[PDB]
Amino acid sequence: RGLTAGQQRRRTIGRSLALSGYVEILPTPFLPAGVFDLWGLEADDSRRMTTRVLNPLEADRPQLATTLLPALLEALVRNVSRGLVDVALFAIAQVVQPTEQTRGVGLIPVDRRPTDDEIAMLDASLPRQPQHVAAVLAGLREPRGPWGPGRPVEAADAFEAVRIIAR
Amino acid sequence: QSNAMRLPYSWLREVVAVGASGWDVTPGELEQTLLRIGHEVEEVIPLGPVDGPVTVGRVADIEELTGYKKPIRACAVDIGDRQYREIICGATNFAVGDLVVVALPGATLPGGFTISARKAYGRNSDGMICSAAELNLGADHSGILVLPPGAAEPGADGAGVLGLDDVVFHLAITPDRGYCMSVRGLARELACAYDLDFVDPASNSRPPLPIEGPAWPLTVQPETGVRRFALRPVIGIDPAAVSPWWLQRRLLLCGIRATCPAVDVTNYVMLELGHPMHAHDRNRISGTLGVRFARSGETAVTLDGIERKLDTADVLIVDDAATAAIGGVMGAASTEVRADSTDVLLEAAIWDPAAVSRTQRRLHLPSEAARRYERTVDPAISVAALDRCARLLADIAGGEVSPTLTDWRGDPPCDDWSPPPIRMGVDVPDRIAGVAYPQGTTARRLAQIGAVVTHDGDTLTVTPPSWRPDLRQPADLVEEVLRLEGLEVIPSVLPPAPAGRGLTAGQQRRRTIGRSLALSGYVEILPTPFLPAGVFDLWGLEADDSRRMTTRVLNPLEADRPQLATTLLPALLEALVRNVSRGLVDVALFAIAQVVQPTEQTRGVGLIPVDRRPTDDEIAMLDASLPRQPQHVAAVLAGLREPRGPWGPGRPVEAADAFEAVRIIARASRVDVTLRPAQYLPWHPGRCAQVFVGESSVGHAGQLHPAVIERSGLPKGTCAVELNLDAIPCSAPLPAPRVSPYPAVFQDVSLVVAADIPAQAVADAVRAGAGDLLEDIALFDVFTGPQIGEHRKSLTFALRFRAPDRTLTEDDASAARDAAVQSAAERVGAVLRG
Amino acid sequence: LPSTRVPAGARHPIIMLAEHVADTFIAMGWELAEGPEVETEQFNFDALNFPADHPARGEQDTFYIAPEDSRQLLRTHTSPVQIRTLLARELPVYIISIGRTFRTDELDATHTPIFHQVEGLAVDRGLSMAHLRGTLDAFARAEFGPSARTRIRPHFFPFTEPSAEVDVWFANKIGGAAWVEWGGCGMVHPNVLRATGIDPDLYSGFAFGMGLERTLQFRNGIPDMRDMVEGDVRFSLPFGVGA
Amino acid sequence: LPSTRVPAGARHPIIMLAEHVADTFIAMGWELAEGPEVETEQFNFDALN
Amino acid sequence: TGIDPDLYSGFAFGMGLERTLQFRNGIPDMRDMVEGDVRFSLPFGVGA
Ligand SMILES: Nc1ncnc2c1ncn2[C@@H]1O[C@H](COS(=O)(=O)NC(=O)[C@@H](N)Cc2ccccc2)[C@@H](O)[C@H]1O
Ligand SMILES: [Mg+2]
Ligand SMILES: [Mg+2]
Ligand SMILES: [Mg+2]
Repeated sequence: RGLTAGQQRRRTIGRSLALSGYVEILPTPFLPAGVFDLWGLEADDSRRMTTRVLNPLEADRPQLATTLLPALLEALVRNVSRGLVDVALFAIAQVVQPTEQTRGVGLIPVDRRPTDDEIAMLDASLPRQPQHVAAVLAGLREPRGPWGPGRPVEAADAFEAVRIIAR
Repeated sequence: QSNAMRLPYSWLREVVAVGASGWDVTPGELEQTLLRIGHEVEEVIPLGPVDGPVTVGRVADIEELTGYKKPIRACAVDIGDRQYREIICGATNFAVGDLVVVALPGATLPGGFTISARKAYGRNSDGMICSAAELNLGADHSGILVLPPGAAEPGADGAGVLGLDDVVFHLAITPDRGYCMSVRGLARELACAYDLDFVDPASNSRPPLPIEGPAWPLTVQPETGVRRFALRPVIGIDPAAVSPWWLQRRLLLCGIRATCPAVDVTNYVMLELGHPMHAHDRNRISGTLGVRFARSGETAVTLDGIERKLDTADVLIVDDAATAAIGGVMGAASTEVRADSTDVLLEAAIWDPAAVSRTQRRLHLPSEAARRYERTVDPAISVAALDRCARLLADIAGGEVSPTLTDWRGDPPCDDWSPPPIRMGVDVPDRIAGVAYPQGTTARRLAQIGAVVTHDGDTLTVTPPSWRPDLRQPADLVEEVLRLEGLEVIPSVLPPAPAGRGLTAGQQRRRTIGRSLALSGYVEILPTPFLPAGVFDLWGLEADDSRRMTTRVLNPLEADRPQLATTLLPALLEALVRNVSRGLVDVALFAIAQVVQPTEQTRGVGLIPVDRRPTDDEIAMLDASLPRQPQHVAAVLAGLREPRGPWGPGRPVEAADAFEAVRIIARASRVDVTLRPAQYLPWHPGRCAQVFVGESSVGHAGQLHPAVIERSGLPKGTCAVELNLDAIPCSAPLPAPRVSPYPAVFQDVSLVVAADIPAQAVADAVRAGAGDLLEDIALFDVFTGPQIGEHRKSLTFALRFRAPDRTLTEDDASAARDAAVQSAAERVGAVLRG
Repeated sequence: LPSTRVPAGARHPIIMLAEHVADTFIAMGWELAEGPEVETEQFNFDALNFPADHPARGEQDTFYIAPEDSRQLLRTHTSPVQIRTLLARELPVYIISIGRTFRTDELDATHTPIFHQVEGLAVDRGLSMAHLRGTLDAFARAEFGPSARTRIRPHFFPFTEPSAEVDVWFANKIGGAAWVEWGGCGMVHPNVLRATGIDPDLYSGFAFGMGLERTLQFRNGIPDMRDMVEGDVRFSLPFGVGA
Repeated sequence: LPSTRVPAGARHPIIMLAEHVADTFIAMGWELAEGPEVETEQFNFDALN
Repeated sequence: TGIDPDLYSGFAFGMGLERTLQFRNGIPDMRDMVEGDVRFSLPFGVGA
């Protein structure tokens, strides 16, 4: 039966943003250190409730991302620091959002098919992992040339990226 | 309408009921049964209906009302038991004593017209004398309905005598089932569908007339394709005799208007048995009847009084004086029967189907006989239909059927009319249908349609009947078994298809280009290939412009638009004009479609034999004969390219927008493109770019010529682009970029060149001198003014230098910049600005 | 505030339906064949077992190309792609073909002179009418949904034997819901296989040809195809960009 | 003169190769299955023997 | 998974996607394809 509706929509969104000047980033799930403190988020902000890795390659980055923006902003900083100051980046990736039902499940016997309830408790135990789409913009949205001086990035450009995704 | 077949259900039931007494089905069930076996029912026409006193009447007295501009009659009609009613009627086709159908006050005619006792022309009117159309019986003809004498008694029920409870079926018979162009064939199909015993209404036992000797001298040219020619005369009929009501009504319900019994029996037998019949005046034939081809420029006036320009391939019927009939198409007025005719010579002939088809299409005469001869007529029933027709004429208009008969059946005389026997495996229908039919299903079904079936192990020998020339191969027999068993019993199995390779590169590129242009605001047009009238004259193209060499259609729907498009722009501009005229003035349209470009090698190819695969050279000459049909991509723009809003006043369409559409297509095609100054109508000579991929031209873009825009009624400033996609080679690049992380050095350079030096040439020269350290170059300023000097312009580029293995120094970057400036100086004469 | 400086365009709904039909058959392992719009009589009629001087050929609504002895025409159907595919490829063959077709029919609610067809052709060992019905059921299921009413009845085409037509119950049909023809189909005629150098004793095949605009009318409930053929941007834009 | 007011972007080459691989298998009748990135040990190890 | 191994058999594979890209495009070092510099992606085209 080919691609599902959701798989097809992931392609259309990628094509639409790329044709609009956005460059895809494959975002790392390991959050930057202290990122939510830089954002000034409240202590009870749900984005702070993160799943943590016991053995990260960077000891100061064990928390898995509840939002795609920290990785995109980190990718934006890399490009800008390398002399590419007019960037529009996007990413289509899942995040990791644990709840109070997120827990470990003991070994289910593997000499038979797991029961329907065992399948249900295995799925319910994992943190929520919804697919997000995100983008960041900086510098000139329209470059300068023989037509004029260009146009800096403004909030309306982010609003139009919403309408690009919505269409 | 040449495939049409109209016949009333009451006639179908009668022929079927002979072999299956009491057979009767609802019109809805009959429609479904005909569809299940393959007969398209276009319309089901019920007669009437009629309510109230609609009674057969006898015109008793006619008093002419004088003084008016139209003849008006005050009639007294006997409606039964000599109870008279006064009727005012304006028709003239009746006299005292004729049988008419009157609608008395209180009756209801189709549809909803209630009759009331009124006073018209200063006289009493207790109803009206009905016509065939007002009764929903026959077609709208002139006058009122006059039943033939003795059809009914005055006082009989109108709906019963007229048979208004009958239902007429209009069928569209497929051209492979010419035998179904009659009551005989369709009644046989119903007997097959309902598993009934069928009695053929054309058989001998249904007795033959005696054969003492020839009926008329006849010479037949064998090359004319005639398979049979039969003639039997009927002498001494009554010219004043008319056809009975059952015969005239059945002709009426089949679309044929009755004239005289001599002609009515020829049409009645044609509808009943499927064999066309023609009636000649025996005393108007002068000498031996001859069947031969027409001569060069020979003429013939048919019975309608029209002169026909005959062809060498037309088969004729002639005697010693004039042409009597155009073979199998239409008879001439020479031997046509009239009120003077008393001796009738009936004709039953089987003509070649291809010859009749050629003649009737060229003379535009798709007569009732030509439609049937085109689809083959059963040659085994010629004398049988002749005897049936002769007995019927003598029974109606009196006379004696002469015991003489001419029966030309070829040389040597043909005595067996069955097509060759077909050998087919017994389970072959089962394999094609994917169904395990019960034992004997195939043999029983093939016998129902009239074939002799012998059995020998696993192979059936099937000999089709003479009325089924379409049964030539086992596949034909398969169709007969499956359609009668019903296609709905065939199961549904998805085939396991082998692993495919998906879309080709070109198919994928057509999608990417469509997505890219649509996302950029373009709306796709499916462009008509028929060029607007005079479009190249509006463009002012030269007479020898290759776009004028067009392929032309002989029969366009618009007589002034026969030329097929050599370019997509005329259709797109026409679509642009439609949108603008409807109030949508800011449009960007595009189209991805082929054009038609004939060359001097474009030509016709004669028929290649289809009993084998065409040779490689035959495939090559077939392909080389067709006009070139490359795929083009084109677009047009008008109005505001960017709309107005809270951001500003918007931006009108400019030539640069067309240039960017080229780069949208080029990026979607993954090819590099250069744009060069050019002059090419209908583009503006100063705002036109020719598009190259490498050194190959692929199209043009820019703003349209203002004179073309003016003459065409296009929006001002309209822009356009057209590229040849087949000239753009499919690219499959595998990039392997190496990204240097080392810091970049930013420097700008400002260069003065002559005003007509293209900016791309200055950038190429800068890039060529900068070397590998140059990562990016962007033009951001084009300046003219007294600071620069006349005939000059200043260009300023932003340069980004970067080393792959070290932090580039400001000096090392300036050395690359100096070399870039030196290169621009040598190649385009650029002067560093100071 | 509004933010769309570059208003969205739209690929044509007919083309977007063609993409959806193409993807449906590609997901089943089939491929897409192609053919020119201007065709010879050889491949449009003769190699498709059309007789020479016979109403099965003359009754066609054919755009004939000048001059009178050219034996060229605008193709009346996509069925000449059957001939081109069997000449160019080895067996087995499982293809569809989506392209424009031309007839002298005046524009009405369901007919237009320039329309598109979805051709299908499968030639292999042991294929039967059951495989044809399985393929059409998947075609109908993917475009009309699992609740679609279809019916198949006998018909005639020179290039099939047996032949059939498939109807779809068109609810939004002008004048009241009714069965409306969707396309023709049947088992590939042995004379067609003979004209392409294929042994009909070793290979059988089925083929179909459905209207693309007709499919769109059934799928979206569009009673009158005028808007989908006149090229007004207001018809395309509600369908989306189609990227 | 340059004309690109809206410079082209780019989907990631890894994602574009994935699309090409996906299309290759879909053209052979296969379909695409999915699964979360954070997994239980049950399905990542134990049920895989 | 509740499947009878006497009635059904199966095969499975697992290949690297980045590894495939390196073989296909001849990229010896995957650093650029994982660091997210726009200069790595843009030469590949929009991908629409
Ligand atoms: N004028 C028209 N406008 C729009 N759609 C049309 C028009 N004429 C035909 N069609 C559509 O095309 C379908 C097929 O049309 S058809 O003339 O009846 N049949 C054919 O053309 C055959 N070549 C189909 C076929 C039959 C057997 C095997 C392969 C293919 C119809 O069911 C309609 O849906
Ligand atoms: Mg039909
Ligand atoms: Mg047949
Ligand atoms: Mg014709």
